[PDB]
Amino acid sequence: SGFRKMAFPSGKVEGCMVQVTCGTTTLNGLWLDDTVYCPRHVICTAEDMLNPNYEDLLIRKSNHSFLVQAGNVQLRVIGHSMQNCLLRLKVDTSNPKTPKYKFVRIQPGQTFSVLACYNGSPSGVYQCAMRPNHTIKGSFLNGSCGSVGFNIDYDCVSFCYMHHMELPTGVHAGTDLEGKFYGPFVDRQTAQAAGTDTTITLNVLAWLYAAVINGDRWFLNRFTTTLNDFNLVAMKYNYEPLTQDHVDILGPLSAQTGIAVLDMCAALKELLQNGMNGRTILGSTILEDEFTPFDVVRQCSGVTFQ
Amino acid sequence: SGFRKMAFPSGKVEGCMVQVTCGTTTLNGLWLDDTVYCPRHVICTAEDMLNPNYEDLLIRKSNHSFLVQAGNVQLRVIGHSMQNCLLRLKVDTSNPKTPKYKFVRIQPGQTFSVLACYNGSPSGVYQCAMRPNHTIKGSFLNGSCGSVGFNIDYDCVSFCYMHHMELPTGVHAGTDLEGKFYGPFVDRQTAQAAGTDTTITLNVLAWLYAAVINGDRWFLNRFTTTLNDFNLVAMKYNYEPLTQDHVDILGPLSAQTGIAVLDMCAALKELLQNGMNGRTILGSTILEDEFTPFDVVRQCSGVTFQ
Ligand SMILES: Cc1ccc(S)c(S)c1
Ligand SMILES: Cc1ccc(S)c(S)c1
Ligand SMILES: [Zn+2]
Ligand SMILES: [Zn+2]
Repeated sequence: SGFRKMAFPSGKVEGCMVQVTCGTTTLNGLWLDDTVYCPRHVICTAEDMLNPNYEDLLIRKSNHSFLVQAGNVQLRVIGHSMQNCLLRLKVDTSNPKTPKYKFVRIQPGQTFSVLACYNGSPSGVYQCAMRPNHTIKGSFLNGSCGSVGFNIDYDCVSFCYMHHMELPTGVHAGTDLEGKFYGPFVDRQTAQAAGTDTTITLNVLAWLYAAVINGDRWFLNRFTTTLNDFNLVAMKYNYEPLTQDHVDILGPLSAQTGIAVLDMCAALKELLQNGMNGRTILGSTILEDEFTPFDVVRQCSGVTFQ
Repeated sequence: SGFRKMAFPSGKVEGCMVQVTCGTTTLNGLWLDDTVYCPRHVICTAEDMLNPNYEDLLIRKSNHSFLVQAGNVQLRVIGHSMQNCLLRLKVDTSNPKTPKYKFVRIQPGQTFSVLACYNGSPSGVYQCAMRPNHTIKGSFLNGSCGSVGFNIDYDCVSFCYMHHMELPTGVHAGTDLEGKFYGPFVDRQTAQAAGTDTTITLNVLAWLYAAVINGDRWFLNRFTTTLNDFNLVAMKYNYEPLTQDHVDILGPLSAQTGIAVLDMCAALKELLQNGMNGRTILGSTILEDEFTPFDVVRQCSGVTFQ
């Protein structure tokens, strides 16, 4: 039946994207009710970025220093304030397309959909995982700042990421919708770099369960393992240590497949020590760590192929 | 800067999805202007599928044998006809969310975005390539029939696929929006199976160009090759033969990177004969064939890293 990295339908978010311009800088903003949220560096010039003092740069702006464009309409700013690394612009109009929503700060290992945008116009959508090192391997070009990440539950959009910068290795960093950065990054020019990363163990296990639900059992084995013995192998292969909380989370998947979590860990240990011998799992030649246990339950059938 | 399999924003299509029920069968339909399009097998029962005569099964239905639900509203059918493998239901209301659109029959190797839907409610979006063997490796569960594939240019939605069935190997088959199947498949129960497939050479080359644009040149070499000598290697590795039309298509990418097409073919030939030696390209350990030259130009920077 297939297994794909799928994103949430993006319509509810497309209706919230606008363009924000201050001086010569234009980037994207998120328009919810009567507020537009955007990266605070929209107020900076290239030189400002070397050592910007945002409090000082901002007090020098007025409400009209900001130009907000929604589609083909101009929104009038009637207030502004800084909240951590974001600017909150109050506008004269409430977005009629505002969806039911909330702001959530996602945890490392969790996934979300990104709606890449330029000049307030959505251009593409794809799924990303927040890495343990607090970066995401997105696809972004100049002008994408302010693009957002989100999940959708029922008809409530949980916004969890706003894009702010690209690091030397080509990976990306940003904030939650309260403007607090994920990771130790800052919105200014420094020698900052992505720290060391690690494979998301819980997700790789979830994905092996997805492969079984979809009818594949070739990588299973007759062994079991202790959490501690598993972690000795995990440390060697740069996998996050597995905890009992992670084992508990895998409970439902374990029950749907009849495969005990620690027995699946034994299967993983063997895959790490012996490789995959030219075989594939769910079409992949490598162990995938960008699907959470939740993503698997969402996409896979509730009935294992058996 | 990253490279992801990204789909087109799905909003314009979400506003067109509805549910169509005939008897005990419910699947998805596409509502454009005053017409709803859906798989004709919605009129069949399980037994009907063994050897259905659609002309005979359909003449036995009336306009009211069909229930069309848009969100929470019931649409009244005032006409119906069969067009190849689809049903075209005329309804009493014109969709106010109808986007500018057109129906296109995509060619093998080309890509499109799929909006997976159930009960007329969009659940996810992902990018697929139409394989040379006319199937797509989608992610679909029971109830997904009628889900559509599309591309978006400017603000015109080009619909190119409607989902109808899953084959024994777990891959998927469907039709264009005139109801003609892609491939030799039929909407009934038979021993039909996906034919042999092949790697999409032109796309793998496009992707190697994307990797160079993004700053990576490790797999290049000092050799060149003739189209014929390249094809002898392609035949051995089950790659589609490269033609001069394919070489011409790669012209712009070749110019942006300063790498002659046949020299890039020499690089591919070497990658196929020697493997990738534990290295990755654009984060991948394998040669990717699901990005067209058009997808690359769309997502990559217009300035090579150099
Ligand atoms: C050069 C440059 C211009 C605009 C933005 S928003 C950034 S992050 C960098
Ligand atoms: C069992 C079954 C029920 C409904 C549809 S639309 C199909 S394709 C198969
Ligand atoms: Zn920026
Ligand atoms: Zn069906």
